[PDB]
Amino acid sequence: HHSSGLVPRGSHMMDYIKGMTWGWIGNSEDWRSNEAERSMEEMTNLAINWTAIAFQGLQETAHSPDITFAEPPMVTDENVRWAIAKAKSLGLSVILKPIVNVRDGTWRAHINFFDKDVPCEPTWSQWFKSYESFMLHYAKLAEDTGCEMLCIGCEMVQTERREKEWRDLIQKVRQVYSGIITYNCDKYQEDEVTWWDAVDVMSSSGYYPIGSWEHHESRIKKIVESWQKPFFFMEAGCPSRLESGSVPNDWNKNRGQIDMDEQRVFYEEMFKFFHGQKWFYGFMLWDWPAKLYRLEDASENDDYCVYGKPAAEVIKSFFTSNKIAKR
Amino acid sequence: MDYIKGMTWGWIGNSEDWRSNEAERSMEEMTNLAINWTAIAFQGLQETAHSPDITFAEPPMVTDENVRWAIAKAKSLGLSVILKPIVNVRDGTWRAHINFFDKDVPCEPTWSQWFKSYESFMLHYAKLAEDTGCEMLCIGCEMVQTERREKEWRDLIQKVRQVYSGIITYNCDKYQEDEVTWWDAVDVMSSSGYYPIGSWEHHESRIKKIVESWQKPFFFMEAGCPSRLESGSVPNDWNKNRGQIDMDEQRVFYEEMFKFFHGQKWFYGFMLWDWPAKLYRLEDASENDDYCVYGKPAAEVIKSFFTSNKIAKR
Repeated sequence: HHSSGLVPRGSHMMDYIKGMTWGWIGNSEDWRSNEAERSMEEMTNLAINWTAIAFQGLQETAHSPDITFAEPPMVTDENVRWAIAKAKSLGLSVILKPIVNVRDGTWRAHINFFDKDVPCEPTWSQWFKSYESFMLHYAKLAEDTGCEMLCIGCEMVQTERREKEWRDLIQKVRQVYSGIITYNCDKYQEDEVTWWDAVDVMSSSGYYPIGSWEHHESRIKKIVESWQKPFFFMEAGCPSRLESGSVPNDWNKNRGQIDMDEQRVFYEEMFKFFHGQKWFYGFMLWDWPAKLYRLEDASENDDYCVYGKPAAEVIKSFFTSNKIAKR
Repeated sequence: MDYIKGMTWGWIGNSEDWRSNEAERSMEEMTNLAINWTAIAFQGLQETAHSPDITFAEPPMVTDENVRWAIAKAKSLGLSVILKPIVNVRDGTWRAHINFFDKDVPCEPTWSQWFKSYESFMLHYAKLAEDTGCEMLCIGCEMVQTERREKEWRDLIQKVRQVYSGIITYNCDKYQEDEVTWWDAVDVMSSSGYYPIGSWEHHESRIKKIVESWQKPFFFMEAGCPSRLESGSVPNDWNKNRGQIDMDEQRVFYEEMFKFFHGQKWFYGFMLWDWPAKLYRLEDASENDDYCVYGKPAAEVIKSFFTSNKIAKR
């Protein structure tokens, strides 16, 4: 079967993740471009050994049950096979990360249905069936392509209390995908998921503000030791924007207000407190686009991407450092 | 507790409509339903279902003078009043989805922020209800994804009791009568009785058992059906089959509802939904797709019920 502690059972193979997310938001036209190959090749100069191939599925509202995927403008299955194979050809292990977004712009963490099944109303059973179709489609692609890990959800905060349905989904994923399973909880939520034992590896979105990282190392260490599972950050990063380090999760904050040093300071602090601890298994950073801006435009770019910015050198020196390279 | 023979007036609560000459004519016409109560209903607004800030009494919403007018006009017509302030969401999301994380997270909106804003909204109107002598205050409507916040609901009710001495209800949604754990904190239980054609005998049995488990008075704070094709299958769905007129669908809904819910000693009647501040012309009624019964067959079902042997006695 599957239940295990600090190491996933051998049949599913823990590696220290030195990663960068690639491809968000998952647009077929961007992934099919020439430019996509150049972008992924450049990403390898971060001295990463993993990438999360990340792309969206879509539902209309936070309270609608039906998820669409693999229809324009979203990635085709061939686009996904290409990205996985390209990453493996560059020496990377792959986390496949299908993420549901909401067409009306609502953050997916608010996706939610009534606790009670009411006749005229959308139900959890309807949404889980649609979510299962989406995730099992990509679990089968992950198996076919040899992805080392599958992330079965991201920041789905207002679904996490649905423990029986998450465990049922996981059992269905295990029947079609034989690699490592993680679930990416949101910032601050590491001790709030009741079903961590059903996945192989715990992970979170480590969007902790400047000045908090020492506190969160102590907090997360205790949580991870209580669960006896490997843990890593499935997202971590900061836009190169004025004050972004106070709310590094806020992708809409202070657009166009450039601050290279804010991003650099965020990364220096994060690596100062989360490095080689034996209970900790590293970083899947956020993020790197399929269409990468020119190097000459980097100093005026406001994105999470570190290409051409001082934070990139903090990342490379951390990932190539012996203390990390020995893990 | 009175037996409520009621119609809701004033929704959605637009100052310009309520200050019109037409508003007085509308409310006077409503009295010909042989009602003895009205719910004066109007909106407050928040931006999204996960926004903490509620705005009220700012254009285009009702002024406090407009609310004092509607309550006094209703009382001058011999009606007891339920004051019903209802939060809506500017993006169109149904208020039943208003919700926040169970965990307080630093960068995120919190239940404490939303309940502080909701308290300011509801206490403003609770004080207006006290000042104007409203017989009842409805402290929320169909707030399904806030009902589990039991301590915060009880805390809000304790504040409301300090400023309002009349009857308090909370209006739960359809099918939710057994799901609210804090019914004891209000005086009267109530729900949105949007039960489909063919289900009323079942729901009478279901609701009787719930009400007898609590040993409190119960009535419907909303009940009604648009005069539209197949609206009786989903009488809550205010957006269903717009412009597809069916006067008989609405009549059949009302006949069934009154067949099963009438004079039971545990049951305290109906606040029907709804009647606008600006009422269409009688000659336009047969082509009107609203919940309003004015000029339609269902109005005669309602009048004959509210004046009937079994009901006039309660």
